[PDB]
Amino acid sequence: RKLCSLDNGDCDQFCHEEQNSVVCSCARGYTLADNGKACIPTGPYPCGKQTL
Amino acid sequence: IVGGQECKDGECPWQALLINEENEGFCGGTILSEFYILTAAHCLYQAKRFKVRVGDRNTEQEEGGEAVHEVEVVIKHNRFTKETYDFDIAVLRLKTPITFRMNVAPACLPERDWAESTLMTQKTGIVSGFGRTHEKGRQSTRLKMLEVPYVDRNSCKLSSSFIITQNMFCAGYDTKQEDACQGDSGGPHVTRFKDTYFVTGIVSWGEGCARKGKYGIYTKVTAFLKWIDRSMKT
Ligand SMILES: O=C1[C@@H](NS(=O)(=O)c2ccc3cc(Cl)ccc3c2)CCN1c1ccc2c(c1F)CCNC2
Ligand SMILES: [Ca+2]
Ligand SMILES: [Mg+2]
Repeated sequence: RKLCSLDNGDCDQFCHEEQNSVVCSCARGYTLADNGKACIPTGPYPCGKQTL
Repeated sequence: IVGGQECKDGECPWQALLINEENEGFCGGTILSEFYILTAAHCLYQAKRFKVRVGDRNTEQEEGGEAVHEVEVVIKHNRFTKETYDFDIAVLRLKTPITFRMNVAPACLPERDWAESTLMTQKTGIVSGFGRTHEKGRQSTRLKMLEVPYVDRNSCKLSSSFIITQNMFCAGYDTKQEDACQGDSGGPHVTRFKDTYFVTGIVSWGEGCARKGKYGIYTKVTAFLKWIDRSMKT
């Protein structure tokens, strides 16, 4: 298990392997956090979250 | 939904219900955005004129979250085949935008490769709807959800008296009495990942409901990600 194969590459959401390194990204309505892994909602009612 | 549980408050906010002229649900849908609903192409032959209802968990009481939306455009997959239900997918553009609130929120569209490698390899997905609670029963007045295991593609092909195209996948159980059913068609099959729910399928068809040696057959949403994106730009 390597990169995206190992625990989703530590990404909250999408994991891609560009070169031989993990690249994380997020669904629309989320921005990648400063650590380059977590996905932060841009606004209220982001997709995929149960309400409250 | 045969078996499973009630969707509790806020639990299935992406659920949409296609309602006929008599305000009766005949199919489900998934909220993709303020303007778009994902559903099954086969649902578009079950009613002449229909609307979409969101924010509803109990069709017998007003809960304060219900909203009815008229449909501006029906975008059906042109390769949809009634005999096989291949390409069983459609997108609906609503006339007015859905206002997200408690019990009303979209499910996320995943990326194809990641979904196939990471979501579809999870043990289970979640199917939801107002469909029948047993094969010969009536439709549920309560929105239900059900955890459905992903089923091995070969086992599913072996179990099916009908072709399973590249655009379908199977989920549910061999013998356990849990499955989607009549009226759940067009509805969400979502997969949970780190408390985030991604749409992975569309309730398509089954040889009855919850029958032994039979599984639920769902449109493989990941095969249609580019198509959905195109349909959502017009
Ligand atoms: O979908 C259903 C059944 N209708 S249902 O309302 O009971 C129904 C509809 C959708 C379902 C979806 C899932 Cl995931 C599970 C059970 C379902 C059950 C009756 C027979 N049937 C069916 C069987 C085989 C085939 C098709 C069917 F519709 C279409 C494509 N060709 C094969
Ligand atoms: Ca209600
Ligand atoms: Mg079965």
